[PDB]
Amino acid sequence: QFNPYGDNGGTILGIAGEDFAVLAGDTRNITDYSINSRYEPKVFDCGDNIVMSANGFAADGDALVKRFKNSVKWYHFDHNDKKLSINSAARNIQHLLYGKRFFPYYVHTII
Amino acid sequence: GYDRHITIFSPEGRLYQVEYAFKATNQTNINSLAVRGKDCTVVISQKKVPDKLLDPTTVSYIFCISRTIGMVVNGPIPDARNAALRAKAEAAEFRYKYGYDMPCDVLAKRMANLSQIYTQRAYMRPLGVILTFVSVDEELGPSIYKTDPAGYYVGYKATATGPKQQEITTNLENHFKKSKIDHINEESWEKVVEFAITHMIDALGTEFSKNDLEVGVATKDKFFTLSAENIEERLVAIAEQ
Amino acid sequence: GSRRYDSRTTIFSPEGRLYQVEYALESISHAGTAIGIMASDGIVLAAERKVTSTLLEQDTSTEKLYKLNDKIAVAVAGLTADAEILINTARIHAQNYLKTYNEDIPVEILVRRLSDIKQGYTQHGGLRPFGVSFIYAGYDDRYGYQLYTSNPSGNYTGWKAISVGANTSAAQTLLQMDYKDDMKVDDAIELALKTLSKTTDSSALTYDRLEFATIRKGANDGEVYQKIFKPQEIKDILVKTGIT
Amino acid sequence: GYDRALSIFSPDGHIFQVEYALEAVKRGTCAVGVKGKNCVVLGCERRSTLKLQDTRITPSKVSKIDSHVVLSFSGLNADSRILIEKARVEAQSHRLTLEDPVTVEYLTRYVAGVQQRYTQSGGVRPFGVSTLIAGFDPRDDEPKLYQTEPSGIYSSWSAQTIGRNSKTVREFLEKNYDRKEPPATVEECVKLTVRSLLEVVQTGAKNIEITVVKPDSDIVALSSEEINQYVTQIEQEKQE
Amino acid sequence: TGYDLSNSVFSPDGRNFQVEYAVKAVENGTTSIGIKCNDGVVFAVEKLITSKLLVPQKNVKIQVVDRHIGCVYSGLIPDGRHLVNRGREEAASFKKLYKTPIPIPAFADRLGQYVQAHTLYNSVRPFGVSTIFGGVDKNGAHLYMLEPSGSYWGYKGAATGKGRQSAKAELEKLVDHHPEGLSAREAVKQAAKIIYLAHEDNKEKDFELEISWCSLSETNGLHKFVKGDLLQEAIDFAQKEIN
Amino acid sequence: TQQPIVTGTSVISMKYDNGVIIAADNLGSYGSLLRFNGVERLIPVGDNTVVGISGDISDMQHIERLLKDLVTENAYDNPLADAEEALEPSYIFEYLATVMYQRRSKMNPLWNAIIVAGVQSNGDQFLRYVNLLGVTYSSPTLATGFGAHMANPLLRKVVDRESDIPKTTVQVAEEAIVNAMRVLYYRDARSSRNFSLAIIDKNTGLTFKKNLQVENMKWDFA
Amino acid sequence: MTDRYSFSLTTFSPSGKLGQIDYALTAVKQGVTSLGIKATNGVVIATEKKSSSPLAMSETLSKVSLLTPDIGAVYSGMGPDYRVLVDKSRKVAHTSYKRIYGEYPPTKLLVSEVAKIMQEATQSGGVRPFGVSLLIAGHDEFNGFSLYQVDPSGSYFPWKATAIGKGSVAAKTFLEKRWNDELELEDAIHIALLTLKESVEGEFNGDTIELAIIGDENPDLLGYTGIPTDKGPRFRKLTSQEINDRLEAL
Amino acid sequence: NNYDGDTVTFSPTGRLFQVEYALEAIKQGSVTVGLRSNTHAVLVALKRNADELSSYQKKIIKCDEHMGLSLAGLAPDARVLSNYLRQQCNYSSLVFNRKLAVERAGHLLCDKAQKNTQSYGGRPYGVGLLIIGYDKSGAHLLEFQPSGNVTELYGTAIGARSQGAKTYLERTLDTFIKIDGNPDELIKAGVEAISQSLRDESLTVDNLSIAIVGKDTPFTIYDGEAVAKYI
Amino acid sequence: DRGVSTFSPEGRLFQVEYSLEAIKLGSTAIGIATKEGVVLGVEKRATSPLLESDSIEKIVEIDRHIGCAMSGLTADARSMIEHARTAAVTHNLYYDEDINVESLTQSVCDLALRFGELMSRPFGVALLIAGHDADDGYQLFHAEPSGTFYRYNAKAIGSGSEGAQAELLNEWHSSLTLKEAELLVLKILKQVMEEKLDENNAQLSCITKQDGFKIYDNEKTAELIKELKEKEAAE
Ligand SMILES: [Cl-]
Repeated sequence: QFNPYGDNGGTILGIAGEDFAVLAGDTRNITDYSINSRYEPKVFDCGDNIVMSANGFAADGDALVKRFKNSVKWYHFDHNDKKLSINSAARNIQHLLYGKRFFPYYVHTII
Repeated sequence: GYDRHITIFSPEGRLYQVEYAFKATNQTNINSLAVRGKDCTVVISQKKVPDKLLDPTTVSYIFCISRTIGMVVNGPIPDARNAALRAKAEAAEFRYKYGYDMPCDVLAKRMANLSQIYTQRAYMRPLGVILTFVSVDEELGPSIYKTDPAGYYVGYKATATGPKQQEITTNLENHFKKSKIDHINEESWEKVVEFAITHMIDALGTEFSKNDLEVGVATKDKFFTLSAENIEERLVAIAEQ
Repeated sequence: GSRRYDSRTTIFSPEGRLYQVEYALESISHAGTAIGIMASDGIVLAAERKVTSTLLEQDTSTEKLYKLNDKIAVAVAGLTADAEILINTARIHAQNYLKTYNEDIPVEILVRRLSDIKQGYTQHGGLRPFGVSFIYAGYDDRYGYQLYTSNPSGNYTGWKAISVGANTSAAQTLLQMDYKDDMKVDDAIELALKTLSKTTDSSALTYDRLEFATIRKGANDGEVYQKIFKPQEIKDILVKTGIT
Repeated sequence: GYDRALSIFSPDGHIFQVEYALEAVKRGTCAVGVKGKNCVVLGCERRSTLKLQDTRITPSKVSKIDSHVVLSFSGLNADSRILIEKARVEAQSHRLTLEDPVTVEYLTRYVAGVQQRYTQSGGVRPFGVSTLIAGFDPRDDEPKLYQTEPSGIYSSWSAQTIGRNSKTVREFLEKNYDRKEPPATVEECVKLTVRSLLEVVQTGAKNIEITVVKPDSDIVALSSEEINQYVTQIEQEKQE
Repeated sequence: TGYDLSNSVFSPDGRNFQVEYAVKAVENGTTSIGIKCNDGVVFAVEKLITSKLLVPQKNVKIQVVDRHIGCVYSGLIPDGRHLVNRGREEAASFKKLYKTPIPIPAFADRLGQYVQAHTLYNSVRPFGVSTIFGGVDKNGAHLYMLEPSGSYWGYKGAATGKGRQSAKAELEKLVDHHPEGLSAREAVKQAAKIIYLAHEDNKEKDFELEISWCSLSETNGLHKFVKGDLLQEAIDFAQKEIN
Repeated sequence: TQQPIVTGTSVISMKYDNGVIIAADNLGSYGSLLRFNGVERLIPVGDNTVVGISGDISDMQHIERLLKDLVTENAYDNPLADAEEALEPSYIFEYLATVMYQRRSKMNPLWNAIIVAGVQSNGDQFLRYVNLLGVTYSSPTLATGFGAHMANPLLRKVVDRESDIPKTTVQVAEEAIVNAMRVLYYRDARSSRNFSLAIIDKNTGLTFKKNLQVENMKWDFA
Repeated sequence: MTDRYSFSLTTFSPSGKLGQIDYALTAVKQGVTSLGIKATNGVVIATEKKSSSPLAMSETLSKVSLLTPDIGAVYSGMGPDYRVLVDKSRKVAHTSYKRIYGEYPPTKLLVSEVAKIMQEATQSGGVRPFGVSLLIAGHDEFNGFSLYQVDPSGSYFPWKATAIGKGSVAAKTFLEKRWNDELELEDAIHIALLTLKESVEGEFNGDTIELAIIGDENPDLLGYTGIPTDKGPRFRKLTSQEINDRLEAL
Repeated sequence: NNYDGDTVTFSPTGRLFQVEYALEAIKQGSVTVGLRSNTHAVLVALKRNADELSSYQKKIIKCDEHMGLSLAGLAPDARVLSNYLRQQCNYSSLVFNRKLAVERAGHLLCDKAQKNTQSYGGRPYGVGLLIIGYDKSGAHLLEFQPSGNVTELYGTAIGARSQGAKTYLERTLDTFIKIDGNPDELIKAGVEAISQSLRDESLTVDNLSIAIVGKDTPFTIYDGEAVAKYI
Repeated sequence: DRGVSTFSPEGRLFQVEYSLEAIKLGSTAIGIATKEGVVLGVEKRATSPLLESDSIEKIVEIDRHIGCAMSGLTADARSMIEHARTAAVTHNLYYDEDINVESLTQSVCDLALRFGELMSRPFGVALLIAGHDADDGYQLFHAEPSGTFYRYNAKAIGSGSEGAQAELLNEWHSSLTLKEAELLVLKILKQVMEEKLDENNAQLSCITKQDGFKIYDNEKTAELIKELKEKEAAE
């Protein structure tokens, strides 16, 4: 039977300072016991000083990042180029994820 | 007076849109004729190509609906082709659903029913065409069945359609009064085609070259149209008698 | 587009009337008169057939009086074809109620729903209204014997005695004159026939131009019986009251 | 589906179909609502060109929407049934989800919204009906009286009338109703309501209906004799 | 009367006046032609230069369907684009099911039936374009012209627009003088001449020439635009003939 | 939900200084049966892109038709179809990647593993992978199926990181690819001796080599 | 596109008339005469075969049609409208009756279904009424023989005997003089031929007249034997030869 | 006259009056200008107010990082059409990772407007658009009319008194086309162009609206004190 | 008849132009924007003295930071308010923030042209939408059935609009206090109203950053009316 999910491995890490924040991630991409790429980035600048990573199943991860990047674009179009605050981005991402509650994005997301 | 614009009854119980669709039938100014032999059914129609820039091979009002059924149209070509495509689709579906070739009369009834719907339903206009279906049916033999914009249809011993239809009709009537039979008592289809052209010449009072005519022939298990040279061969035979 | 040919059947006049409803009532006023009279021990339904021909099969015919269930009947005035559409809907509605509650449908409930259908055709859909007026005659264990009428507007009202169709003005005056509350069925039968006989557009009232029916508790003990009169039975009741 | 826009604007900015629906209301039998210090009374005219009626079974002019709210109307009778049914269904739906019966304002707001929807929906004509909606909110003793009309606008009234010759009875109520001191008792409120109808009706026999609504789902309809006593009393005081 | 106010209504003559009114919109448009040749077809069109501000070569009017069919039209330009969009859908589904690219006669009827369908109802308007189109298939070259009524025929040469009569007369001479056939490269040159000659009926604004062609030998049976040296050569040939 | 019937095995590829090389054998397997031997699994799009496909062949042929249709559609109303607005490798990939992920999301996948190799308009090498799950990744060397396990290790000895790409010539790169194909013939039970190879260079363009054979094999130690 | 005519094309006029129904009845008046007579042991329905052309084969055009084995129909008015009504009438006898009860519908109920179809064309959106009046003759076990007329409005009436179309007024008067309740089937056929001769102008023979009966069961027309309860159709179309035999003793 | 009730009806001379009436709404609109060189494309728009208490109706809308338009006529219709363009530009990016060609953008707008001119019930769009953009084939300027007709130009203008600016640009063609690698000068030429369409009113700080896109410049709009430089 | 979405020869939509005439028949509504807040005021206009005027609801809350006043066929405004409230709350659910006043207005105006042969006709009511947000501060918008909206420093709509607007042209400046604006609305309403202005037939409201949208009591407005009469007599 067809299994729509996979595991692309890797790990990510976010730390916050007083006037800064970091979002780190390794560049290795795998399936089973094989390496697909030694350099495949999964931490992205999404605009408005928001960085994002969705680690786990890379296809779902790329899909989510792609949809959020697009959400930022339309937020500007619909609300007079207003900057998307990190708290507002977080709430928006909840609705993206929960929208597929019964067929989930197989990722742990950090922004 | 919006009762003349759509297909609803007028005070005198008439459908003017249907009547005006009948007048569109003669817009092409072409006359057609159909007769039956022993083994065949022949249909002929005038071919007028006025523009020199036209490709004469593409100018046609006869259609091959199925392998066995042919159809000639009297009326504008857009509506003619509309009817042809539908008839082809209906004949194909019939064969698929019921496991045998659609008879000429059954296709005529089906197309007549469709035409009837346009006379009753408002959003659909009638097609300004008269459809003459011909074949050699495996049960009924040589067959001619004709459809009009009113949704009327009937079988024919022979028939004619067009502006000068009445002249051709009486010409054929007078022959069948004389012969005392329902068909052309002839063995080959070649001579039945010759009969058809001969009696059209007499009725219309005009001579025909090879490019002034268009001929369709139905035999057992196939309907086919004739080329210019096939007709020329036929015209020569008439002249030499 | 098609806007050009729309009659706009569901609009108001400047005076606040519904054109199509008014014109449907005008149609109904030319239909054969139908009378309903409610007595203390039953209901009478009488109706005049529209100008009959001598070669019409009279016994196997139904034009005016229809059965909705065992306890309810209707008298029709208007287009018969329109009435049969509504009658079949009403028959089905009665069976739905019986299936749901295991009890025969109360008369008013059936009348309301049929009247609500008529109302819909006057407010939406762009279709012509039903050219029909009903007299409902029925019985249930809440209100007992009941007479109602509905018309193309979808408005319904209850009555002790009522007429629909032709010459209602003259017919209603005559009923208003001779009707009283303690009346019996046999008296109501006589009043119904006498009224038709005086309001008719025909020369003389005969058995072949009438449909007749009663709804009595004249069965055996606490149960209701519907009697749709046969031709010979109308002939006899017409002689018994001395009209012919 | 039938789509035609029947209710549309005219050059002068009027929606004629809504305005013609108001003419249907003007044709309807008169209806009046008067609210006292501790009650609301709904009075209704019944035309007397109809004798041989059966008043047991004939649809009553005042309808219960719930045990604590009532609705009377003027205009097309068949149209009113559709509004009453929808209102009754919404009343039960409100009890089901909110676990509390409707307020009179809420029930009015719903009915008015339905009427408005029929003024800018395709394929439908407006309701030829204006309503008077009266009652008491749950666990409240303040009387409520509201009016709606075909356009969809609604508002609260100390006293109001609708239907034929309503301008005459509104004139009467405008000088006979004191805002500072509303009818203190049930008797006073019924009498003022009957008086106002007697300006327009004809005979005080089987032409007037009266329904009294009191707090905590206390609704009762008066009989002929009970109403006739008010008619008899008013006429004797008049001859002065 | 009032018979002309609604599409799909027959007049007492048996005519659909709304279609005839759409023809008037076509007659108002710029001139376009089609020339059938030995092993293919050539299309050309007049582009009126309304202003100096129009970018030359950058408002392309001739359209390709599939990879082997060319389409040009006169009249309401947007209506023509709608017809080509449908043509592309029709050709795509044909190739999807039957594998082979759509034959030209087959393609001609697909457009014909679609245009004819827009004369059947009062809820749609007829097409305000006459479309000249064609290409090369398994049976050789074909040229067609389709009108608002849905009527179409095969043509040796075809013309439509404001200068149709001038172009038709010039086309008839080519048919008479070349009974054996005209070559592809010759037809391109002739197409230029005929557009220039047909421009006399629209001579207030000067114009821009646009040509395309399909040929079994010259373009390998595919639709291509004529550009650069071959275009300028065809322009010069046309310039020499008017003087 | 599917199961693959007629299948194609490994597709292998790598970058070199001026472009990219891609290869795949000409076999269409039917389970253990080596049924079809004339199957081309490299499909060129324009003169700047080659799509290599493994997995189900019926789905491969469907993808062929899509790419064929994409070229047709791109030419419509496009005067620069053979110039600035020609189909780039990046455009072709993203289209396929979209389709693959949409089909997996509808639980009806195209049962394939795909490698898009080409050169962009600015001269940059393009090489990216996508499969039935919609998973995408890029690397100096890319391979599918058995190729991932056996070819990648060999190709990575030549180009181990980004900085090794300018130092790798087309001669050295092709030699490594051809060697890898031999190793796969030794060790993959669903490989054939016959294969196709394609080079997309930024200077010399698209070179498509058909009917290549694995040669210089060692068996005598048997 | 799409049918935008979702509104009624038949509406009430101020006088209360339904114009399109009236105009449909006018179309029926123009139509060729047809009639029906009921006997004690059968029913006869007849009409003239108005040929459009002598080249036309009038045998291929059937004005009298079988609906069920025991029910037949004839009309006056618009032929195409009648043809589609026969198609629909045949189908509804199966879908709404035979497929439910395993037997053919009684005459009155099939008539009722046809009447419903014709009523809907009087009220539904974007359609005109049917321009025909039908005469339906039939037999069923519990009602015996019966004859019905169906008009464009959807109204239907049972008749002992009647006529519709061109010369219906005179034909009805003729039938009133001749009809009694003791008529045998052969006597009813004789009267049908007499009545029809008055309205027909040209040739009067078995080729220009179409006539069918509802009578005794015809085991020879069943097509099979072995089931005792199945005894054959009561509907039979009289042949051209059978008509001429009765025209000699006329 | 009798043939202007809806868009589905042709006149006896082959005209579509509803489309012509939609075209008339553009003529009543405030003037806007478009022009380009080989490196940049510029939109200049005169904004209109209701009165001195009101704001000035915004004329310019961004569609993507590399594309946008100016409007003249019914503003809500410009919002519908610009939204469609935003979606089409976006579809091209997500699916093909490809910036939508300005020419395809024009073709898509043409076909969307056309469908509204051939069907019953609908109406034509009541707005004209000037689309500028920078794609793989350099700078572009398009003119959209709600008849469906889209036209690529070096420069143009639409709205009331647009003929003045259109004549000026026709004279200045040879000059402004070669303003390459100089944004401020290309704007100056556009501001001088729109000035030929002014009557009784002059260009103020909250009246003028400028937009620019180019080789190393995303589509950006300037309003308020940012346009004071050009008065 | 004729299509609902038809253009006139002058290039305007008949139905939209006709709905503007309905709005001119409506009761007056005025709005003034300051740096201390935005004030919204309306004429109630009871048709009869028996009607309880406090049930006339022509000023309405959309969210805590956005208020709304109406004029014309006020029944048509109910679904517009319902949409506005849902839009405002929905945006807070999706983005954990207040929605911009302009974005709210745009969302309401999107409904306007969704009519034809969607609803059967345009709205017969104009709206004044007033609010505050962090980006653009205090704002006043005029939303029409054409789908168009203008920002205003001050604006009057309804029967007395053209006379009141001319008055607002002279009186408004960029340094008006909230109190000054309150009195100015009362002053101009009293001028254009038929019946004499008091606390029962006119209603005031405002929106401030600190306290949000508030409809004033009849007691509070009555004092402002008294304060207004005294100040006009004082010179
Ligand atoms: Cl059929």
